[PDB]
Amino acid sequence: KTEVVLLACGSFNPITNMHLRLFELAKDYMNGTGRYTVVKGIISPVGDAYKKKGLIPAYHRVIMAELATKNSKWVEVDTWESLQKEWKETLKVLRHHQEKLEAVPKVKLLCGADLLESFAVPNLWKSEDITQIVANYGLICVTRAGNDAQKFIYESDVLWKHRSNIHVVNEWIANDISSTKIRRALRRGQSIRYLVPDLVQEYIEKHNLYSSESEDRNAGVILAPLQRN
Amino acid sequence: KTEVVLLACGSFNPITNMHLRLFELAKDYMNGTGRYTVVKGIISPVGDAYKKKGLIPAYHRVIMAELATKNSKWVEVDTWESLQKEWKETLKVLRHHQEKLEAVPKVKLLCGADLLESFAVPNLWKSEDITQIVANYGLICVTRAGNDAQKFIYESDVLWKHRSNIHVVNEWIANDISSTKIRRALRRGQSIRYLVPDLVQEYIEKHNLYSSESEDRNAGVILAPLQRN
Amino acid sequence: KTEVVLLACGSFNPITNMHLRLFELAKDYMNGTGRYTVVKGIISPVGDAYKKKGLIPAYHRVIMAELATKNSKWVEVDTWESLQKEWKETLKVLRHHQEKLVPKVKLLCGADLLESFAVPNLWKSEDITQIVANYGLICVTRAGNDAQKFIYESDVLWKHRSNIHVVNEWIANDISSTKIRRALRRGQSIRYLVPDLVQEYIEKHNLYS
Amino acid sequence: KTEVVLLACGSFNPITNMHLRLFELAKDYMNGTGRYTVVKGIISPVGDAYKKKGLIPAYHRVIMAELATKNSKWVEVDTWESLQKEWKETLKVLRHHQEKLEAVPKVKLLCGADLLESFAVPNLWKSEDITQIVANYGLICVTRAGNDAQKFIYESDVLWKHRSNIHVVNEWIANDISSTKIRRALRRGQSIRYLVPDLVQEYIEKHNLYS
Amino acid sequence: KTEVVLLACGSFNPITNMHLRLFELAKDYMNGTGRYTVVKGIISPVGDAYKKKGLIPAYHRVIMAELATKNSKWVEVDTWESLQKEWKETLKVLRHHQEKLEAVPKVKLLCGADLLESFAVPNLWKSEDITQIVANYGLICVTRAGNDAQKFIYESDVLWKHRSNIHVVNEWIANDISSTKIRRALRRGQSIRYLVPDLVQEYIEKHNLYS
Amino acid sequence: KTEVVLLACGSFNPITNMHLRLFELAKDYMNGTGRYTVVKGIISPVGDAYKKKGLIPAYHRVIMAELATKNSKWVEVDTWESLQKEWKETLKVLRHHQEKLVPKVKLLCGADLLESFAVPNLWKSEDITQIVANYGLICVTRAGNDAQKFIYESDVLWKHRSNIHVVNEWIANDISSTKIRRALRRGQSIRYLVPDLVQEYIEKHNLYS
Amino acid sequence: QSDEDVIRLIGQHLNGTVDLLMQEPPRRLQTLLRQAVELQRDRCLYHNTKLDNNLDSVSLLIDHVCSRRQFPCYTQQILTEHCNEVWFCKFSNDGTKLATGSKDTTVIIWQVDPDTHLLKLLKTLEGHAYGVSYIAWSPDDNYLVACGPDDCSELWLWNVQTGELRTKMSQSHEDSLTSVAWNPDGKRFVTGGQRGQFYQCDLDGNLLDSWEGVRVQCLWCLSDGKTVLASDTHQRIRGYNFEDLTDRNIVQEDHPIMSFTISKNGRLALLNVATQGVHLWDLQDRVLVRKYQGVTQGFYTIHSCFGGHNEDFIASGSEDHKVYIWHKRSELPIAELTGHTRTVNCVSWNPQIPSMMASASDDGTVRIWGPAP
Amino acid sequence: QSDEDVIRLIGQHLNGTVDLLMQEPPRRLQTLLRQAVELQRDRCLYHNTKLDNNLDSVSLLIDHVCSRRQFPCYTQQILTEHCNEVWFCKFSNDGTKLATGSKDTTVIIWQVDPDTHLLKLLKTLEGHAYGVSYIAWSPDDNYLVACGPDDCSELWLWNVQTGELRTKMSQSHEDSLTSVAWNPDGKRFVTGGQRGQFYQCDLDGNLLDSWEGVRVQCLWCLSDGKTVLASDTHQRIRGYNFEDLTDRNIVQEDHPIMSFTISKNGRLALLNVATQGVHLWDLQDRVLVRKYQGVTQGFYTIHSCFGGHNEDFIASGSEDHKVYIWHKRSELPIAELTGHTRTVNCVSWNPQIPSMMASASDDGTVRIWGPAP
Ligand SMILES: [Zn+2]
Ligand SMILES: [Zn+2]
Repeated sequence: KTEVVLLACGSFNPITNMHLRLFELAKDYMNGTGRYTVVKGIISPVGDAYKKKGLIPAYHRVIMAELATKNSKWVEVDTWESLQKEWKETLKVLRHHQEKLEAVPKVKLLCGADLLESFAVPNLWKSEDITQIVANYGLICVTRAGNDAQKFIYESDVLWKHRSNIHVVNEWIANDISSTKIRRALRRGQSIRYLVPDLVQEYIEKHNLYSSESEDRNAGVILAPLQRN
Repeated sequence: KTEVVLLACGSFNPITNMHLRLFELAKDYMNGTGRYTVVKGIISPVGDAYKKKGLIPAYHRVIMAELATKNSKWVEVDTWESLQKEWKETLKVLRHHQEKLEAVPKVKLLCGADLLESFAVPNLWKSEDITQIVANYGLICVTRAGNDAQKFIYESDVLWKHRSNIHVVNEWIANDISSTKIRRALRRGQSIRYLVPDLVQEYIEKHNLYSSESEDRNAGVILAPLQRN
Repeated sequence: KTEVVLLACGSFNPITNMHLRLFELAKDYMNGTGRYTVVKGIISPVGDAYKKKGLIPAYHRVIMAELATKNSKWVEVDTWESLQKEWKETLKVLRHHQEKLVPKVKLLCGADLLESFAVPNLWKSEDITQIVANYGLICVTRAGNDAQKFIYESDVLWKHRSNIHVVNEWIANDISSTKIRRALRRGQSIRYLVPDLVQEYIEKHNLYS
Repeated sequence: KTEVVLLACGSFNPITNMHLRLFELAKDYMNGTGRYTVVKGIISPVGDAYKKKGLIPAYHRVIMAELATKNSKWVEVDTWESLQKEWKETLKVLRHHQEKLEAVPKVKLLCGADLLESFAVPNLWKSEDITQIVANYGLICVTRAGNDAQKFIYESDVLWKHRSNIHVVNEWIANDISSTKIRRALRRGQSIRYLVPDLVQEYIEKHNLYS
Repeated sequence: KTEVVLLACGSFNPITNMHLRLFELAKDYMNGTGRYTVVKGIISPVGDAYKKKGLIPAYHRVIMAELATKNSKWVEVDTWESLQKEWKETLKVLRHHQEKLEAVPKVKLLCGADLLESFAVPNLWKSEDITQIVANYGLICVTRAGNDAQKFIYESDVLWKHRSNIHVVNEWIANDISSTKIRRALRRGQSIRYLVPDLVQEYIEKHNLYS
Repeated sequence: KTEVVLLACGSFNPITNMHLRLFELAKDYMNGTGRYTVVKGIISPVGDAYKKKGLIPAYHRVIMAELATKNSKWVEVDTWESLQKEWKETLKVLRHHQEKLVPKVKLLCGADLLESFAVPNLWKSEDITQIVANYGLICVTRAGNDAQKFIYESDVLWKHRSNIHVVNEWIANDISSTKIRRALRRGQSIRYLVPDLVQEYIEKHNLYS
Repeated sequence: QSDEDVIRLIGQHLNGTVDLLMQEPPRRLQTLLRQAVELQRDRCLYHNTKLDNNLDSVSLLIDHVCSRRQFPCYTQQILTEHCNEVWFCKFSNDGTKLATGSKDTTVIIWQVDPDTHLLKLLKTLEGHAYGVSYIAWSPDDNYLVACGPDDCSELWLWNVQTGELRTKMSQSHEDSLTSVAWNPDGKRFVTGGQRGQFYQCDLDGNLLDSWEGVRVQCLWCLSDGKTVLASDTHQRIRGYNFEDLTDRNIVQEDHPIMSFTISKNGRLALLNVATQGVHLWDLQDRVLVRKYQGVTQGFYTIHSCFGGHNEDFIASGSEDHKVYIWHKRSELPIAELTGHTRTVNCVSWNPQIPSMMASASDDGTVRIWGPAP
Repeated sequence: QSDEDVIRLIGQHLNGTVDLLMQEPPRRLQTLLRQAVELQRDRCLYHNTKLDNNLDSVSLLIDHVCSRRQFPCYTQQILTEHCNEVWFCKFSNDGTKLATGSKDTTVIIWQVDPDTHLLKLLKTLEGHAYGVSYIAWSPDDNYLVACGPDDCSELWLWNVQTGELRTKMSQSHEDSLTSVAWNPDGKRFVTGGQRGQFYQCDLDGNLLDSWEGVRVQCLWCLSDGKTVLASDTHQRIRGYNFEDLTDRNIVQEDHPIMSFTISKNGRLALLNVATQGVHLWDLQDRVLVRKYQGVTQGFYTIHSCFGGHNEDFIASGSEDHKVYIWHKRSELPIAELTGHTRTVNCVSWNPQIPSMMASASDDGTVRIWGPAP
């Protein structure tokens, strides 16, 4: 068999149940195919240079993610990406983790429905980067609708040519507790119990992290990859 | 203001996240309407005389529900219903809890999309019972789709006449982790982490409760209310 | 039981059956809520200062509305906006009628104005909050989930969700003004779509051709 | 060009603006197709021999229909169907009205999008009955959705063989005031003004028909 | 009855069974209404003056179309459009073919459900152009969904005023082999047998047109 | 690279373009999987012992299929089921061809047979498990989520999910036999729907009228 | 200085001829000796708190220690006689007899020879269909009541004198009877089940009383002759009194109470807790006393017991395939003795002989522990 | 019996005229006295483990006790002089001075009068923009370094002799500097922030070294002059050595480490834990020693300290508006003295004078605790 290490690099602002149910589903699917052996998963929050809208400083999110994965036996919260002064592309962080794993498992990017759909947004991805990612490391995506992913793979040509490295994982026990709805409910003053681990929830109300002032903090600023490219 | 005690009587085979998120949502709505003050919630699993398909014995489910509501500060797991020799109708258990609360809060039935739709199934509910429940105690329903509940109330006549006692609560943070899917995933050998509280999950694997033999244990037997009516 | 007055501020070019059905539905819902009492409804057509497209002179629309509401027992038409020579705002008109009128005034609309609240940078958020908080809103729609969806997304509307009532309508009645105008342009008969007196008026004066 | 007389049946319990609008749409389409000249429309309420479905006595509905069409000009109410001791299939009504007119314009039936569906349910309509109805007189179908009616015509073999005698008219105004919904509104004491002619509303209020 | 000649334009890059089936459906519908007698069909591939859209040279497409229609009888390929130094609006093609026939059956254009949509986008079609096209010759629209075409006709004023010269034909077999999809299949080296005539498949394989 | 033989067991009344497109698509997918190699495809029409409705004598269908597959290079038609005088089962036929044929046989179907597995109490669960485990399934469907939905619900299919391949088809081709028969009954032309030789055969022999 | 002070103290104590010794506070020398003796007792490891506490009759020449030769540390007999498992084992009230309940059909009586403290099979009882899971001896060790697993709807009462089956009991087929407890009067017993049955029954097989509303897991009849302690489902132990129909609350926990035992003094309760170890609760003050650290126990029924002289040691089983012993003043275990292969669930201590211990395993061994050789 | 044994022991001990006393093991009487003294020390409550342990020079006439008169239990001075809050307060290394850092703009120096042990304001320092959250004194108490909250990008170094602001430091505007630690050489300091800056800086304002990859919360420079202990984000305390670029792991926990302090012996670490209380870790064996029970502390920064003679008592604050003191051998608190209104966060102990204690509150009080009247 071959050894695979899953790597997830997103926002995690804040971390919820789906961000862990994704890892559980991916491990289940990979171990059930009889051709892989998942041994580790990595969470890598993005730094503040991403210049997204309403992004809280990095250390809050890192501590949240560390609190969430306290009981898990195979998930780590490595944070090399977040400390860099400049924004790092996905290929660079993938390469960094892969070459750290040597100085042997193969690292595979864990994805969802949104990123595969974002591949089509113009001026958001370099084509050489896309082909490198899809044909040197891998790509795993878990989606509510399987046919949407298959269709999007069909329309392009590089994805079709390298389609044996893209594994689409279907999920039937629905969860769509996205971060924006969590923040919106938290701003009004509702209860977000049983959608996040309890320690994260207690930390959130202790520090009073999310409010209107934090939400409206990056308006009109061009997103970091767009400005650089 | 008036005091409200929410009462939920279902199956809880096994208990999941929605069965608690429902209580949180109901408390939020009732305290936000500015006309009520929720002080307690009750979980009442149904006894074995219900003769449903693939229903595990009562004490397992009662202990599960007790483990789930260990940290909650306002939810009880009263179990008067489950110990009765014969099957008890909903009106009888509502009356029992209401008259126990005296020998003053008003008790309100907590419902979902399925039961309001089941009112229309023939020979499943006595009309006198329906009007008694809707016009003496109350009814609260939380649904994915609001217009379905409003339409269902509109078509009938008793529900329309007593419509000021039926409060429809919408929910936008999706969660549909139903019990049947949980059991199906548990039978195959998948992971149900982050869909149930951890203690319930550990208790589930320890005793090996759910399997095919427990699943095919009530086939063709008429459901208890249908046989009595 | 508070005393409430309903106000409609639309173009009304021309008036059809759906507007009067809206008034009837709103009154029925408000009286059946159990805490209200409707006493008067006002229709105020928009003046001709707007300088829009397809908008006939205001006096014709006022006469049409006067013919339409003649047989009603509690609906009246107000003719102040049409006579103003400068385009006034909705909040100013609401204030003017509230001072002229004690019963509180409320606004009648549909799903179009609630959506038009949320277009990017058209209304002033202070204006929206004064309209919602001081006066209120009755939003009679053929679709129910969409109004609540709009209220949920908007923070101001959710903050003032207690002064907004949405009324579901379960009878399909989509007699829009544009479709009536299109039908009239080609000579299609519109009998039983529009009240008899106003239909005869339009046929006599050849308003649309 | 040829003459044509439109005939509509049903129960009309009560009568609403939908049916009058149906006559108006059918007339406009027929005059606009450029091959006919509509001259008359007839309404035939069902008599008191059908199986009860919450149906009020015949004379109430007949006088209601007369009150509705009093202002109209080219629409008449025929009470022959109501004054019969036995239920009659619509083919007999078509034949009787055609015979009366001959004693000659062709009579065309008016129907909604539900009659086409009912033509297909097994053991409800005889093959010869549908053949006679579609071949001798013909139908005009006024539907909110036109694709479904075309599909219903396409599957049925008799209708396809006689597809030249079936017309389909599209309604681009979404108003379907079904009699059941308005009866339910009447039952609860709500207001049905501006959905039914004013005279009919006054009469219903006066006699207190539904309660 | 009157004679009629069906004319179809486009690019045909390449030609598929969809277009031939469109011709057959149009012929069957036109003969089935009992007011026309179709006598000829003409295919006019676009020449090498249009803005490039991955278009192969004209002679390749012309000989492909000839190879497709070699077995047919009443369908011809006209190469006048391809052998021109300037791009021509379809109105000029209609006029030229009508003039050639006169030197008299009416010419009817054949189009899909997309031309009706393109008639409405602003600043693409002149009002006089659409008026001439719809009033002098007319259109036949073959669509998978008929409700949308009727809606497109209903909104547009010129089409509504000339709605008697526009025909709509329903296709009850769901096969739309779009040229883009088959070009993509050719690019990846897959097999397109049984979707294109056998001779055209052999010709495409021999010359290796797309790669 | 294993050697695989595709088998089609359908009525084929009559044969159209979609079946040959199915064969081409299945071969393309199997060779492009990277672990397989297709060597032969067999079409076996159902015999006339079925005593169904609208089923013409088997010799006509066999001749039609022979005409249709004449030009192909790797497709053959087998004529054993038609000659049997008793209605045999699918598993028996699969066993018979496997023994007659080392390459392994596999079954070609659509979304209809996968759904027909799950009808209440028609097939025997042992029969289903032998078919799935011993031979396999290729499900060339125009819809992708539905096949996986059916596999998820069924416990046997999920247990043997490694021997079932679903192939998505992204070109709309719905030339069913019933629609062809209906078109032929009324005299509508079916040219370019069906291969030329077999269309000429049907027109010559007036099979459907 | 210090030497003079010590000499003065000694001279004072010898006053009870120091007149010539002087030339050459109250009684203070004695209390120093008493404090030294107290420290000596404190430092003692395997202590015994009876006849050695609250006394002043200890020698002074040699430091106090207690013998651990009389302490169970060495296995002697491996009574491998059953077939599938040995779910339970308990010593009689007189110390002469042992009763081991297996998994298939047997409860076996082993008699000890007081000359050599060695066990031998005496008589065997059969007929049980679903196995034996709980055994309760009569106060005079004349009958024993044997109950099976959670779905056993009947219970068997035996006669240790002969082995004949006296009248068995079964109220209904749809029933469950798991726990039993004798009465001090020696003529009635209280049985209880997980389904909800909580009875009060006569020896001949009749029924005298019953309750409803409580799912009892473990029962214990107190010495007062009227009070019965019962374990509930809401993680509580409650006292129930018949002829008064009264109930009172004395213990509340945060996890299921899998099993509990009550000392002979009727003062303390030693009880196992799921996902933790072994807890000790004082009923008079309703106060937790100790929380002994380290037992691998998930959601599994594992029994423990008191032992030693004056109920000084606390013995328990675990899923580590080992047996743990504690002294009743320490967090950490005293001896984590091993030897078993599968899990250990029903360790027991001899009531009379203070150096005999039984360990029933999951592989069919009843290993007997006694003094080291 | 016992009387004869005692007489024999006394007669033997007096051998160091017993020849006539006889008519009328090794040295054993002495060790009994030693054991009694050991028990007396054990029973002592407010003990002191220096010059009183490992000794045999205690009197025997009266039982040993330690005084409580010299123990902080009674409030004396309420230095209500700030405006908003008193976030921090720390005594100098010499015991003469106190420095209290407020919320708005002030760090205030209070000088004690050794004649009467009473405090008076001496000098005030202003200029801080976002408040003062951490203060570090130089080894000779000549300079103090002041750092503000988590978003303070500059730090202020002062001159206690005059109050003049020596060179303040700020490497970049996008920075955070929260923790500081002096070097034993007294001429360099290590500063660190939450963002990731971890520097090694000269007194005049230059930069000598830096690291990357670590988010340090609290630092401490060891006595070896080369090793620096730093608190990480993964709930660890790690040792970093410059000029070797080496790192080693010595402590790992299960919750955030909010603050930590290291004893003068460089042997133990006293550290607060969120959602629990106060823990003590031995670095040599890397072993947790004690888990002191009871402090209301959620996710909030609360400082504690060592105190007493020979670092015997452990003092801490809490959110109960109280102050807790512990003896370093017990689970339970010794004195839960109260008096504050809002929360207490920076309690401190005098290093030199063993009876002076400072308690800084959230309402602007610096309440000083000393001996009871
Ligand atoms: Zn001892
Ligand atoms: Zn002391």
